[PDB]
Amino acid sequence: CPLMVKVLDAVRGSPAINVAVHVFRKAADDTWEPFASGKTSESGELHGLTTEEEFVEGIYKVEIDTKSYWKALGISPFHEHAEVVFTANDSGPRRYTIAALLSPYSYSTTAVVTN
Amino acid sequence: CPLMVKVLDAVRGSPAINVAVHVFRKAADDTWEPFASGKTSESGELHGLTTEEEFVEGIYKVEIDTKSYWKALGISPFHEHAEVVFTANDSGPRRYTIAALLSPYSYSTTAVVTNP
Amino acid sequence: CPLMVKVLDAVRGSPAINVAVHVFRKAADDTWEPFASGKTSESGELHGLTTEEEFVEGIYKVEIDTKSYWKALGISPFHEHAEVVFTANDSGPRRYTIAALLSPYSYSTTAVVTNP
Amino acid sequence: CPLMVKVLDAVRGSPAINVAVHVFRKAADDTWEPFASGKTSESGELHGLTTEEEFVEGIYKVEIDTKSYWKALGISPFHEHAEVVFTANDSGPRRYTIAALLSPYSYSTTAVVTN
Ligand SMILES: O=C(O)COc1nc(Cl)c(Cl)cc1Cl
Ligand SMILES: O=C(O)COc1nc(Cl)c(Cl)cc1Cl
Ligand code: NA
Ligand code: NA
Repeated sequence: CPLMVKVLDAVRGSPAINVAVHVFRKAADDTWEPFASGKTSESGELHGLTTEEEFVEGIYKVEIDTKSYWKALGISPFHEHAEVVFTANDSGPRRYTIAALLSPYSYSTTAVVTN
Repeated sequence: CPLMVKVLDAVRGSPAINVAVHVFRKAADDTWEPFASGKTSESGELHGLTTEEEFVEGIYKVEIDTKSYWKALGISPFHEHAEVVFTANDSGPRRYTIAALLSPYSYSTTAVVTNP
Repeated sequence: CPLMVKVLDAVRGSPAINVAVHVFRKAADDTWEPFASGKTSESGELHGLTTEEEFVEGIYKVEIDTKSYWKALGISPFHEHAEVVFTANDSGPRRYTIAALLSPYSYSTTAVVTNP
Repeated sequence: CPLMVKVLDAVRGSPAINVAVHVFRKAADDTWEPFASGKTSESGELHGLTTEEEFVEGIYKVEIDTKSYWKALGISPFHEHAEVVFTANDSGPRRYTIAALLSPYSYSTTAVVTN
């Protein structure tokens, strides 16, 4: 799979488990088209979102439903969600990992692109 | 000044200067309506986006145009921009600072919320 | 004020107030010599640690006592403290802001370095 | 292994490869005793540092030689190294992952403690 998402919890020092993730692809009319989605596993990871065939070049948005995650833990959060927007490029290494570290009023995201 | 944006550059250890910022507010029809925009100063700070009267309850999106920043410095970054989406003022007026720390393949964002 | 420390709380979305900070400087015998200390104010900022005359070339360690901060708030955190170690002023005097963003099991730190 | 270290590079969007990592344990006389060390793999990870038998409760310091990493890439860095100092506690989950995300003038570190 060319696209993986990993989510960590900075308050509990744990993977962020059962977090909803939605992936969108920018369509020609400039709107966001549903592309793939799922929920992070017990390791905070979401595998199997797409295939090499389907993951063509383009602009993609990964939406991490952080607000629901914190609410389920009884913790009051700031953001509605975390959004990661990037261009997939065939020249570059082949595999994309979108990692996010979550706190109630902050998040960090990085991209690990490898061959 | 109930909304301020601050942007730092993690590669240079400096304020991120001349970063374009667009603010949107979700409308009744659930689309993103333009609300305010500006560019960060020499200190990396963007003041004067809105007023207490204008900055009503709602869901706001702060778009930080990180790609245009890195590309103006001769660098090809990963993200198109950084998007910070939050409900504001739903327990009354607050002051929000949206801070962001930028690297070519990563960014952090945090919010400081104070009661005037 | 060539050295300033700023600390934010990522759980509350607020400045991290009353955070103890200890600064050390590596001595000729390669031990850490106490250099300055203080506590962050209501803004999360610690000013007045040192002077331009006193803040000479060297390797400095800024210890931020994150554990005592979280424990004073009734929380059991992971780290003992956050340590920021850097060479300073080796191309002449600079102004350093050491910023840190704190969560119970995580912290970020960045440096803003400017030329007076 | 109860202790793993992972290092990522925020400038290149890649694992931080061949980074030296030194682990120390605080001794009774308040000095730092060498405990384990190694270099991150091609995945940015350092496995096999210690064993359950040796990793007793105590205060540990993980030192990541970030300055040498950046110099080898021709990039001018700020920090001498990144230090992560924490108490190992037997009540807690058993496995500790110390993760660090590196930029030239900034770094983030988080702890993932799982069972
Ligand atoms: O630095 C500021 O004044 C506010 O923004 C920030 N604050 C901290 Cl503590 C970090 Cl690590 C990064 C940023 Cl961008
Ligand atoms: O830890 C991973 O496996 C990848 O994701 C991450 N990696 C690092 Cl280094 C930090 Cl500090 C945070 C995250 Cl979310
Ligand atoms: Na309300
Ligand atoms: Na010199």
